[PDB]
Amino acid sequence: TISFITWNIDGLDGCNLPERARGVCSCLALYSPDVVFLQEVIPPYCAYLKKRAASYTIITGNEEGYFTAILLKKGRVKFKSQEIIPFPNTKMMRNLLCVNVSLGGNEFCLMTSHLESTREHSAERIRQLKTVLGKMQEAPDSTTVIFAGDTNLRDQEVIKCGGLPDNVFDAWEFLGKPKHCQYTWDTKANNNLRIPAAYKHRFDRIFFRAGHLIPQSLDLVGLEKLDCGRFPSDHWGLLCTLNVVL
Ligand SMILES: Nc1ncnc2c1ncn2[C@H]1C[C@H](O)[C@@H](COP(=O)(O)O)O1
Ligand SMILES: [Mg+2]
Repeated sequence: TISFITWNIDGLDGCNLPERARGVCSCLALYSPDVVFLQEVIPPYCAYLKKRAASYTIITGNEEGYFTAILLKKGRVKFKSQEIIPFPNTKMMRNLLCVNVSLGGNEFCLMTSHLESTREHSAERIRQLKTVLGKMQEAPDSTTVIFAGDTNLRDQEVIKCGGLPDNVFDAWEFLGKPKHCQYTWDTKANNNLRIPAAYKHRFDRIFFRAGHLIPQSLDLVGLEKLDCGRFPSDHWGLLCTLNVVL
């Protein structure tokens, strides 16, 4: 059983950022995942993870502005190589971060990305998804491909893209679409962005390809308000546990 968390930690919001970074690390410590996929990370935040979550090796998708990051549990996940695929037409520094690792006796290709945000950038977001899905298919058959990140997908844009390739599955859909963790971005239960209206979306998703391995559980994390009266982020974390068939 391997476990991981994907989480957009809202590094772009400056308010209570130090205290919220404490909240994220507190959360990570409780679940102690093998891998962590992060989005909207910024340099000072990165420096903080380096000394507060020192049990993880940190691979960042950039070193300026904001970027993604993949954290690997020292002693359980071994780093092999990394690759950063650019999005030529991104206007928000977005890209595809790939890290090859060994976890147990199995080879994995770990992928994360923060696809273009907002509704008006649907077109570019779809082109970026095609790139990602395409990259998942190129990996050798020997390795297991796991993608987890902030996709910003909505209004069923997955169809325009052409649908998932026949060998790739959405973890949430695979488990039968559990309602308790359907929405990872909810302004009705989350007040960080100060929004009077109620919006619920499944922006954060997990794609994988095999029936070598299958998902076992999916849960939301970071549900506890902090002292400052705000959540660690406007996004909920997403904790997934995949099992391996032997
Ligand atoms: N600049 C701006 N104006 C309009 N609405 C915005 C803006 N930035 C983010 N958002 C909204 C749109 C997304 O659905 C949500 C999460 O973005 P995410 O990138 O997934 O954190 O936040
Ligand atoms: Mg954001």
